[PDB]
Amino acid sequence: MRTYEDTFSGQRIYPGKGKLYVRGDSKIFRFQNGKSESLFLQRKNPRRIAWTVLYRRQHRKGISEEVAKKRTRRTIKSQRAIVGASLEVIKERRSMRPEARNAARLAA
Amino acid sequence: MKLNISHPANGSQKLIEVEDERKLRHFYDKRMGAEVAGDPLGPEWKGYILRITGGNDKQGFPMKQGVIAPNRVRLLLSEGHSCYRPRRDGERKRKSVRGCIVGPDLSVLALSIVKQGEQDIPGLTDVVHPKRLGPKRATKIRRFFSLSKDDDVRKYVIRREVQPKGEGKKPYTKAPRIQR
RNA sequence: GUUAGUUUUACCCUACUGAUGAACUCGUCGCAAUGGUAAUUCAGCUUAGUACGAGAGGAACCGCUGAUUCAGAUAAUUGGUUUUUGCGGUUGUCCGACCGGGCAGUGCCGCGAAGCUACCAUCUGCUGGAUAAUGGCUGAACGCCUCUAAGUCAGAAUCCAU
RNA sequence: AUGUGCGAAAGGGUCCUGUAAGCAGUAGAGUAGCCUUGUUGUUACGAUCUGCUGAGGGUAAGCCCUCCUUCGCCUAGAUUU
RNA sequence: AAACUGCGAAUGGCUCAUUAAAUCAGUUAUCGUUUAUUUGAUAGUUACAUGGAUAACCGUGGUAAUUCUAGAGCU
RNA sequence: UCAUAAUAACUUCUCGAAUCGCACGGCCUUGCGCCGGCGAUGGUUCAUUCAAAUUUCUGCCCUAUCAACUUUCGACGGCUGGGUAUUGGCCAGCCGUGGUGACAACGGGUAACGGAGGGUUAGGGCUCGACCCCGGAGAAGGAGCCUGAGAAACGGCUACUACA
Repeated sequence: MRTYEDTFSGQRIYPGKGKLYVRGDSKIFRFQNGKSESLFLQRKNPRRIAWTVLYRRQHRKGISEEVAKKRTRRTIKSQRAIVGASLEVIKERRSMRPEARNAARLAA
Repeated sequence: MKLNISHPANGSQKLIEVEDERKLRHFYDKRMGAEVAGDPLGPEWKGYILRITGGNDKQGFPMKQGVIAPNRVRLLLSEGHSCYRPRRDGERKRKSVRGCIVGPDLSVLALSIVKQGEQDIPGLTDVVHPKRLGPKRATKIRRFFSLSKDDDVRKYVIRREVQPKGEGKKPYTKAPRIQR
């Protein structure tokens, strides 16, 4: 047992109810009552029928919004050691006292 | 249904097999790039939050970000798109890709760790891998070591060692030929 | 040989289908004399490429599952019906305009619950006794033989009952 | 014939239709005036659109519930064995 | 080697289906237009050197299937 | 109304070198200072070359049992614009009523790509030309488009029809 949804209006369908329609181009449509299929075979647009589920979501009735953009931008973490130099090598070299650097310029 | 877990911080990756569906129930109906809690996976996953990055369909098609559907759709992929590699200038080919809404149909998920938990993972967060290459441009070398305007950027470049096959000679050193 | 040409009456008696009812106080729960009587046929699987035959060809009993014609009920679902004049759309004219209404014997159109209803929809349709044809048992008349002469066994969509 | 009574209203549930009247809008193809000539300058007309609005209307006449919503009625009159 | 970037792939080769002022031939015009490349000239308005990505690569995967491709880490 | 020059302004607005290789030189205030040669690759405008697209004049077989044709929804011309690398009824509005024909229009046939040329000869002619050179068109039938100086390309892409 399972339930289906009306193609035209979105109402819930329980076993034994509604109909099943197969068109010439091998497309399958399901209906829940006589109101849906009578409107479908009349070439009506479901987006202009006020009580359909598809119409309601287009006009955003009963639904709210959420924003989480700037929260993700904060994702930053630490660093690791390159194959050439282990982690102890990099920070020792960056933290060399300026006196050694002054000696390097004069020596060179 | 397999899981592809990656750790960007430690540079480690792992693949796990999950066969029990109620643990994967909380993953359904989520979107690619969303935030999820890893608690239902197991006791060892407490305190973990994961990011959904991508997946593959049962037939093998991948998910494409920006298309909202649980099924798969045909698209006219031009140059610069994700899952297309053109063979000729200006070529456009029609292909089929699977939507960005997670569902039971997919075969593999890909996800990464955002925040570490109290417990450790036996084969994922207990090991680290080193980087491959150091910086090569002149200005990037100076910023990396926080050198001043005139600090002889030549001397501070990273150089590794390599040895010949069986010559018995000493190994030598390799350097990246600073540019700019 | 060919073409066109008025088809009257039932309220009476009986018969038939149903419906009330006087007398012995008013009621509730029961027995069953007599009258009526109902089911029908096919196909598929298996038995089996078996029995039979040189070959070509080619069956049947049980078992299982469906279908045709008929009969009695029912409306959860699907279809039909619309005076629910229930809600909506629209033409003409009338109430000064808006709102709300009249008329066009139900102005017209879309959907339409309730009720009724269709092998156009769903459910259900029993087994005892006695026998005819025929095949038999013991056994004379006729020292043999024989289903019959006395007695007796099986037995049909038949007959009588449930 | 004092009762889980009967009747008339009301509230809730369930259904059918498909978004009421009224007010407001930097919505609206455009048109006609007046000025200090505007970044919406204002005054007038305008099928339609948007908000309050899955709203409004109908619902037993052979639909359901209510001792815990309200107001009424009642141990007869006549004939016969 | 690989890979990014630049250029070529619009030349050659084949055929005669359509086509009756159409194609085509000889002869004019572009004061009515575009032009890679080649050739010759030609442009006075932090600076001792600016900023972020990506391929190759390592490593982890999906589909029976293709010169299909995913997510993670360097330059 | 050409070349060129001057003035008032304008622009999601350009270009005017943050590139590479050989040589090892010359000055004095001797500072890890200044100057200096030849090439590679780019770059704005004009000229040239290979071109390309349109365009003037004249010239094609048989047929009247094909004699009138063109303008529904441009057929001939005027004007203001739109679009194109540019001219143009190429296209959009408004306004005129025109254009071809017995000196063969229009239509039907072609076992028809055009030409340089082949075969046969007193002279005049008759007939053939798919095919090595020049021009045009096509990649099974139709349409649409990207990149690029150049394509309506098919040993490039998208869709339908027919095969597979």
